[PDB]
Amino acid sequence: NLSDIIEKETGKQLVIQESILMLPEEVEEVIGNKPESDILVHTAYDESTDENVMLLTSDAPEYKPWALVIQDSNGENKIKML
Amino acid sequence: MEFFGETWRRELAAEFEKPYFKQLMSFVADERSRHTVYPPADQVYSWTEMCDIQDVKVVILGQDPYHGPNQAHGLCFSVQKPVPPPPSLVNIYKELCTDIDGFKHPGHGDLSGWAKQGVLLLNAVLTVRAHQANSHKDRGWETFTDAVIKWLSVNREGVVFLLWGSYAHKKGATIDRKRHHVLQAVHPSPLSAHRGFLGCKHFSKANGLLKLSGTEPINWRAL
Repeated sequence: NLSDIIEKETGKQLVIQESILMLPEEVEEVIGNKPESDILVHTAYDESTDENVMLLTSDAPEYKPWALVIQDSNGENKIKML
Repeated sequence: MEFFGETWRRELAAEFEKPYFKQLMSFVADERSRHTVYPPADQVYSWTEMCDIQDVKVVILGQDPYHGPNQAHGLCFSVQKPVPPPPSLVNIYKELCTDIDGFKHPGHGDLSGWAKQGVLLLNAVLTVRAHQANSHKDRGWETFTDAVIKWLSVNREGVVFLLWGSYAHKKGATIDRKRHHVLQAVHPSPLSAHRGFLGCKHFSKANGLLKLSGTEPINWRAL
């Protein structure tokens, strides 16, 4: 499911390496919007672009996509609400 | 009991006989009967096997086990050689480079060298079904790991807890602040790391705290 969701959004076929649960408040400032509940931060590394690519979803079992973040080497984000 | 280090078993033995733990085991058995579950049965309690319970000096809490093939091996953040360090571990290793002079990316993500020195690398949830993050939540593990964290708060003294991200702050909210040292930061995940995890110096600060007990420091470099 989820790497297909990444592929659709960014054209990159990637492997999620980790999924970290975060509170709404933990994610809010960085994203500039608060999610309704907890978020799983699912992260792949794009080796071609040297980018961290994060698909934020709601918690299991729904994993409803919330947001997608593309981060560079120095940690600057490109954010897209889904 | 199989896969569980004896100094750990001796002290936690009441838990194993309790309904909730027994119902946890057969939930896990059921899961394995039908799906792949990580880590393998023989590595779920790896953290009980790298050191004795008395010898725990530092605790790092994690969430659940990596859910990709061969990643999790029963220590939080760590990956089985030669799997690449996941994104959070990449950032842990970035912090060590600037925090611990002489620290060198070991060229793998296996953290056992820390565990063998008394760094308890404890996930709050201990299994996961393949490819499904958080899929074994609230099946009993939270309750059991709460039992492990309580036991250490009660029975040991001067243990340094390094709590990363809010879920881990939560899980450590009752640690006896008189008997122990708690240090908190935001998660090393790339979403948050440049927002307090990088520059947190938790690894040297831990050793600074250990030195107050006349406790010998962790050699963070031995990986």
